[PDB]
Amino acid sequence: GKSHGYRSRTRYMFQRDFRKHGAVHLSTYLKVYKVGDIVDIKANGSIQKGMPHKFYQGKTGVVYNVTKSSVGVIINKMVGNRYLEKRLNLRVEHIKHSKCRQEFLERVKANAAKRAEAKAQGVAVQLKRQPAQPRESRIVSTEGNVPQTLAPVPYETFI
Amino acid sequence: AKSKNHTAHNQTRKAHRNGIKKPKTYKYPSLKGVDPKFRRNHKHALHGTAKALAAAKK
Amino acid sequence: VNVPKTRKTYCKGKTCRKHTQHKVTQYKAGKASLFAQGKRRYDRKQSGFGGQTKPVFHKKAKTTKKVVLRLECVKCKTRAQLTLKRCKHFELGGE
Amino acid sequence: WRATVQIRQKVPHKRTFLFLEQLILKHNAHVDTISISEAKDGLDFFYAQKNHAVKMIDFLNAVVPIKHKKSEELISQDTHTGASTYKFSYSVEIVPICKDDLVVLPKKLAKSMGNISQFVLCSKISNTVQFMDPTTLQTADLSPSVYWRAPFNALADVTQLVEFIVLDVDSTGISRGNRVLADITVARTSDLGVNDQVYYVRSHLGGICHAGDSVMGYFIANSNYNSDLFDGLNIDYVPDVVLVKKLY
RNA sequence: CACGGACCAAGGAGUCUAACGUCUAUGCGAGUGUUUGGGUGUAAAACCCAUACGCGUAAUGAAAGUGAACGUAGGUUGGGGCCUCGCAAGAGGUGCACAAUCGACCGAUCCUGAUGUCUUCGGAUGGAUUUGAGUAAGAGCAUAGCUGUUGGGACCCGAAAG
RNA sequence: GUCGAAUUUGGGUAUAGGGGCGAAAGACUAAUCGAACCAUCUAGUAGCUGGUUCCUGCCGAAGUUUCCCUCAGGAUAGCAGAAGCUCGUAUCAGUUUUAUGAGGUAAAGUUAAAUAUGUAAGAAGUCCUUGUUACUUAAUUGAACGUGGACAUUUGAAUGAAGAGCUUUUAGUGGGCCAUUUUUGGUAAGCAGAACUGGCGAUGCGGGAUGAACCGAACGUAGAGUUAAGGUGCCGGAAUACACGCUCAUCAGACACCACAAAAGGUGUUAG
RNA sequence: GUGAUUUCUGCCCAGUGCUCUGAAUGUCAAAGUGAAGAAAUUCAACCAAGCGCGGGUAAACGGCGGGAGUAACUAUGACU
RNA sequence: UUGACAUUGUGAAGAGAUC
RNA sequence: GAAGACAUUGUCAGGUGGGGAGUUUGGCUGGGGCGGCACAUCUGUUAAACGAUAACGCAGAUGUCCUAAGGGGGGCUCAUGGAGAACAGAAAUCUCCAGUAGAACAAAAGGGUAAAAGCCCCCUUGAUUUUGAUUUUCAGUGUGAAUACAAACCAUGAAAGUGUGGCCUAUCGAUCCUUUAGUCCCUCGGAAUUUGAGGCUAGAGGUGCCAGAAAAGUUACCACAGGGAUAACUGGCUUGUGGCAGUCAAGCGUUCAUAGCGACAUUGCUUUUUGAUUCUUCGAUGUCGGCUCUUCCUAUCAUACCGAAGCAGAAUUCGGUAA
RNA sequence: GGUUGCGGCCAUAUCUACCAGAAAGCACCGUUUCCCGUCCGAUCAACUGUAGUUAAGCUGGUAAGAGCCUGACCGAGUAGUGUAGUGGGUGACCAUACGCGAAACUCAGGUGCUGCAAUCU
Repeated sequence: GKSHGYRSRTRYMFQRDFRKHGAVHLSTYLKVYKVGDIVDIKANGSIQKGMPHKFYQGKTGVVYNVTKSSVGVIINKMVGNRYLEKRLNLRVEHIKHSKCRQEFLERVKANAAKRAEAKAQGVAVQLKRQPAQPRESRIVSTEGNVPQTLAPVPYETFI
Repeated sequence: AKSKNHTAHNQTRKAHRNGIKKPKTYKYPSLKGVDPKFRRNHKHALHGTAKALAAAKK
Repeated sequence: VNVPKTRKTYCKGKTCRKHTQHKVTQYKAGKASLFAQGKRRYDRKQSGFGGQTKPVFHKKAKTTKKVVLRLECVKCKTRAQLTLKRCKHFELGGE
Repeated sequence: WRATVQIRQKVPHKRTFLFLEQLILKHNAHVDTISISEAKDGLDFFYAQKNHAVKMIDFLNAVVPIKHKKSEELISQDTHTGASTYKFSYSVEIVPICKDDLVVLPKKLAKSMGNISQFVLCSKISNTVQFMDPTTLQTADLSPSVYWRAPFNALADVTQLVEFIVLDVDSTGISRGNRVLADITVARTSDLGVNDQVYYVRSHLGGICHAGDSVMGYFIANSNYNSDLFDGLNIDYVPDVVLVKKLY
């Protein structure tokens, strides 16, 4: 018959990353998670206690709860036509930070600098990010570089 | 007299009619699940800081 | 399986409220005890005419029973119950 | 294939042994076969025509106590002749009680034959199932017809036995044929050394036992049972040890 | 090349009721309901009315039983509207309803167990990741209507039977 | 066929409905017999078949989840309507971009795509300053929440937004089918089962001569103009147009889906 | 139940059934009985018929196999 | 088909600690 | 005259009783039946790189096992190969090297694990108590299994720490009734006492059809309401087969591949085979064969005219147009 | 710069064959009365730093070395794949249009980096 288990069909999913087997390195446990941090869930197949279901692999959530060995995680899960807000209990082997907030705070501070700097510079800030523009004009110099005429090439077997 | 048992066809299309509504998440979320030991102290932290101004505010 | 004849577990006597030594024996049924409300009722409905009025269960499946242990506090004589998983063999003994 | 014979033991698992004997007892009676495909509870046989699936069962009764059912599937017919071509499937089913296992007979059955006891070991299996008093050493048998009327099931499997070692024996004689009733002291093979116990047991098999020899039996004091026929007898009439079979 | 229908006229199918949910209108409103009854009358109408009684205003436990303010009926985030200033833009003051959230209060369950006493009664106090269809300046009662449900022949017609 | 006897038949008579009678057929018992006939209970019950009566306007589905002695049926959620409610610059989005995770199919021969997928791009913000606690610390140190001060619209990427949220209440449905891109069972199938999207059912219109699904395009009533897909010898509205080549077929060929054709032959004819 | 006459009606009483000048100390309700209790009541024994036990029964229902050996080419196979 | 209570009165024998 | 406190009669009680009555005689399902369990579950796969995903798809497993195989701690290293030692051999036991796990970890499969999660020792009962939050299958209901803390009380260890059964993914159960533990609490309502019974809280006894009725056949005498949602029967599609036609010629034939063939196989056709599906029809298309009679096809048996032979004639054989 | 203790990422750190290391520090090494542990002071334990050897550990250097790692308009705009057509092809499959875009192999270079604390002519 059919089988739907708790860890069912996770064969390749919890595997241990070839030549990364063995004991977990110890900066995993030196990392301090706080309420309001955003973290990414990648399971660690060697640590069974505190291990999230195969739905939460790769999902990203916020820390509402900090406890002895574990942290709280709020996920938004699609069921039916709506999103439910899930709370999860996971040990810090299965968590790590997501760098989008580190990079976001780096740009927040730079934006603070530029503005307050530009506050004595008479505005004209241009503090947004703008997409890659169409490339402006230019003049190539053929001097030293001569256009090399190319043409299609005949067919051959070469077997 | 067998039937047609399972299909997912039309289900994603019915899903977007009213279309995947959001958490409607709030300031001050619920403290369900928060550490009871932190939560006990947090009672008295707020309990004290309210009266903190009751000495100043009068 | 096999289990001890003794255990030190948490005991709540109002006297103890601490781990104390207990005496393990195996729970058993107890007498049918007529005059029970449900037997007094069932005696009445079976009277008269209309044959068997209540279901007669032929549907057994399980080949075993769960095992319940009886823990008496050696000190304050209070008791507890505790339940093991299903098993075909059980002895509270030794070996 | 124009016929199939389907045989099911329906037990956990004890009868996986004897299906080996069926193929042996299929081997004497010769006839003709096509294929054999096991099922979880037993064999599927496939035959040519319908005529051999009759001879398969005719010889299947005398060996083993089976009841058989039949169905049909007509694959076609030629509308000119009126003739018909069917696939005949015989479903054969056997009593789910294997030789030398512990049975508890319902009271109605017990007092309809010799008024035998409730505890019985199934001595031998043949065209009728035979039953033996472990202590009283009385004989009775349950024909295959009467078994299917009320379908009781065996109390304990042959795989549930423990090892015993016979200290001494005391014979009362009695035996009718082939048998010796005797009274025996017995200690469990694991129990003998480290502490002690002696279960003084009234048993069959009193001439077969040499002192200190090893014997298998059901130890009921330890054995947990959920059967209904067991809870209803009485607890003072049950022997604590039932001696079954001897090791060589 | 599935079923019904030759044609015409006339009949012909979601009704009533008892008990309720939501919604709307109306009278009064911590109440509300005159019609079981009595007075009366131009006489089955209309008009007038004493006593109760029903729901509501108090919940909670199986029960014995007990029973809602630490405080401007509390704090924090947001809130229509109003008030102040200002040319205005906007900021500040106050913030009903309402949504979130943490507290205080009553009851039940488990824990503690005071000045006291017919020496085993009494239960003060203080708790708790506990629990309730609760309090926290009342909103329900009556009639009417739409729609929905349950029981009734139950939208209409139809069995083999008993 | 039988026709002197187990014969034929009139009247009287006895046996009545779970009964009678039977030289036996479930035969006969008033055209009724595997339980007669008549009235009532009885408008018996039906998850099953058929029917269900006037217009027009606005909106508009489902054949799917879970549970059921559940599979010709219900409860539940989803889709839908109606009633509105608090509000209104505003949080959103079947979309991209930047940033950052997860994956182990195709190819490759441990590595690793394409398309899909999670999060973030700010005021519920940032920096400082000094308060609370019974938790935490070796600790005026942390955590969580706060007071005071400061930075407003290039406020922190693109585009868009017939406004955002909120609740109550109830109908129908719970037989689906096809095409595309993948795929299992099967020898294959107008066969069976899935995955994605689009359609048909519920939908006319122009084209495919014809046709539920293919191509174009979705519909108030008209007028003119311009086109879509398909066409322009005649039926047929529009070139017996123009340009360059190939083919002669004692069954030519003619436009997708689509109403099919092969291995390989042929001093057939053209070009390499 | 069989179906005139003639001629024969084999073997089988384990099963199912029927039957019994048969026997035992098993099981057995109601009433009575004895005990325990303040009482409701609990229990312990006893008990008929019936089944259980043993006998007869096939012109009762019905059944009449399997595995082996063994007679002067093979082979037949009276028998153990 | 059996047992018990009632109809149901009068009293003798012989075994069982009622037949 | 016979019989006699017995028969009889009445009321209870056991037994017997298809002579009779009432009822039942599962579900999915390439028709229904048998089988099976896709009916409660677990692993790999079917699955197309988040999650989700069907078939009576495929390979297997589950109803148990364990006072340690649970918990804590310590020391140590496996499979295997190589080189040595009386008996001793293809392997016993001992010793040193190399040894990324090729071993073991109760069981199915997959993950996980090396001063361990394994092997061996030492101590122990956290497999305890009170209950709330969370994940999973899902309606974000129940059950099962799990996750992380809190309040107690405890095991181990020098200690950090670790443990709420099994290294992880399965191994299980409502109402009603019966019973046990708990506080020694509540009620028996005219007021008390002792039994009895009933409650609150937490367990067990079982529903495998596993969200959970108490249940044998039969109809060829049959009945009803329906179904082409579904069989037998024509048609439609597929062609597995069946039957028919080409291509290469390994080879039979006196030599001789093509007079006459074809094996190996490959490419097609056939609806006069048998099947598969279940599209139309169950408010009916009258079912086999023969008789009678008409017509069409060509895949030519005879007749016509031709080409071929290993055709002298004769004869026969293969092809050609031809219905 | 060497060396030790505790580390961070966990092969650019491993593996294999040779070679050198002054001082200081590690280490080998001596001992068996107390702590304590064994079939055996080998392992662990405790004791001296005295009596010794840098032989091995270890640190470093070498190697057209196996391994590992970083880079390449290197394979390659290749394989594959998303979108589109009343495109082609009897069929299998194949071009074109707008896009995305690899991998082993080969070749070339690299062969540990570093934190706190002490310590050494």
